[PDB]
Amino acid sequence: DYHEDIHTYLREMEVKCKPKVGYMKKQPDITNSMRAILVDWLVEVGEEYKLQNETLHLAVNYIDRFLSSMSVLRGKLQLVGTAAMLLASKFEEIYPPEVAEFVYITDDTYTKKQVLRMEHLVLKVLTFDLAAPTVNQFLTQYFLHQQPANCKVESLAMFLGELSLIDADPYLKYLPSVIAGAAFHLALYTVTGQSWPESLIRKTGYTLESLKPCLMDLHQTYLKAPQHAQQSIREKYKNSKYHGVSLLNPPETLNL
Amino acid sequence: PGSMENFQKVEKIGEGTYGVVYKARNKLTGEVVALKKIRLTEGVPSTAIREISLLKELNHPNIVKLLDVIHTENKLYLVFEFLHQDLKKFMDASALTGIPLPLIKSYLFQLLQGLAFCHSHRVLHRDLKPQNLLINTEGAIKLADFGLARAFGVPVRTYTHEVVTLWYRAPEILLGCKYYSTAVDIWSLGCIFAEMVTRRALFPGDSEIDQLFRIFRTLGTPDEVVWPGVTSMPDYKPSFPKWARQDFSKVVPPLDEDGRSLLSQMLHYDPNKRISAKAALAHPFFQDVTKPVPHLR
Ligand SMILES: NS(=O)(=O)c1cccc(Nc2nc(OCC3CCCCC3)c3nc[nH]c3n2)c1
Ligand SMILES: [Mg+2]
Repeated sequence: DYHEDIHTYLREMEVKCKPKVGYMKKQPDITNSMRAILVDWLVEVGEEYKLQNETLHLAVNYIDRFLSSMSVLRGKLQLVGTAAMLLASKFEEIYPPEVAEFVYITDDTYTKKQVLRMEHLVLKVLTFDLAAPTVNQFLTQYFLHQQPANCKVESLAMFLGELSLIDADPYLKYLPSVIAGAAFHLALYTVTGQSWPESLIRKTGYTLESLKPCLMDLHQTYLKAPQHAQQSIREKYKNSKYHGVSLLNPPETLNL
Repeated sequence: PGSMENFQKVEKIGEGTYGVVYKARNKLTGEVVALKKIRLTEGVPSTAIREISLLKELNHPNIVKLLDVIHTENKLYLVFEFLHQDLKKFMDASALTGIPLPLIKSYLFQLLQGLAFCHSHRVLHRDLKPQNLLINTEGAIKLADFGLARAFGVPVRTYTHEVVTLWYRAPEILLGCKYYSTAVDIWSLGCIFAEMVTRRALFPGDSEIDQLFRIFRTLGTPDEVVWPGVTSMPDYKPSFPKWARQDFSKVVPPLDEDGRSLLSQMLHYDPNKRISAKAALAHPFFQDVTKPVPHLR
């Protein structure tokens, strides 16, 4: 159903929509850890308002692109994240939370006027280019290649793709299609012992060899997940909605 | 690149999904434009956010061109290429002549091109109706008013239920399917194809049930044969009258064999079997297609 056309188009757009890999080094006042805290909070916001995973992925794309060009003081990072989540929700959700809900969830750190002004600024800086490819949009296509469909594989891949959002180092250097490739293989391997399928080599041009760097990073993230300072994704993926996949044991080795 | 300073307002055109559209002229280049004004509450409306983001990606001869976005803190102005008329008004103006078949064929061909482009760029229009299809004096027709549009995913998840103007709304939406996709836009275009030929709406219902029943009386009440899964759809009722399907030659009598074939594929009940815009471009109906100027204005 236009599946090939759309995949090709997203592969073009993800390159165009990619944040600057090196931006955090060039931010005077904010760090990767502060960004980790922000994204983990957004996961919680997403859970609170029962937002789509897609909405979360979009907001993080908006933040990283915004921070790729705009210097932001630590006390304003949450305002940037908040406006990004409001925009993502308006773009993606059937029923986005009201602006007042977004004001409320900062616990009155910021005013409605500040959130709305930031919304406008984020739109200006991104030149209204909000239809960005996400790890989620690629995963969802890759799932169509399962034989047969496995709910644990799907949810676990989504979980792993979500973990990548937390840590700009290293995941900012990988494209959404590649993170998704690594997440799907790692999930499929964890659950069923199967590997990145031949049909996806044909679709994407990616092999286990080309996915290896991302895979090694993601495997480490997966193994270390229970010890990460940020736990909101692990907690979220305990839910039956995601078939409790965060309780699955990560494979000790990948044998690649 | 623009500023409101170089635009001279000419006249109000109308109100679509949101905002208001004015005809204007760039004083410096002479370009005539359509200006969509948005008063800025809840901040920038989701309809604006979607229309702008998606139209910036959708550059195509049969999609209205968004030229610029002029942003004040109180006002948002969308600068669009100007087209001369809408399809509804043109059909009204053709009351006594009819629309020449070469022009109907050309317009459908162009609409399908424009639509295939949207769908290949993961965009659903969701409000295809003659009022939103704009024509110029050179023979072009273009998709406009992307206020109800959205970026979709592969495969789709559940999107907004309250979509498409009733007369053009697909049976899968009317019956409450959890999933709808690109087939909804084809349904609308199929209704519009028929309307260009008869100059009256194919299915002018005044409620959702009336709409469904008008569709059933024309295409037959769908069973599990024609549309596997119909009977388990959320808003299907076993009490629906079971109308026999009519001879398609009677649905749009001036249409000849090829035209009828195409229309029937655009109005297939099962969204899976309903023809894609991409596939429809190669339909034998279009073997002699050209792009003549409108016969009026
Ligand atoms: N004969 S007329 O008055 O000059 C005339 C008549 C109808 C349409 C136009 N041109 C025109 N209209 C738009 O939106 C009009 C809008 C469409 C949706 C429903 C409400 C009205 C456009 N958006 C980009 N370009 C556009 N061009 C000109
Ligand atoms: Mg820094």
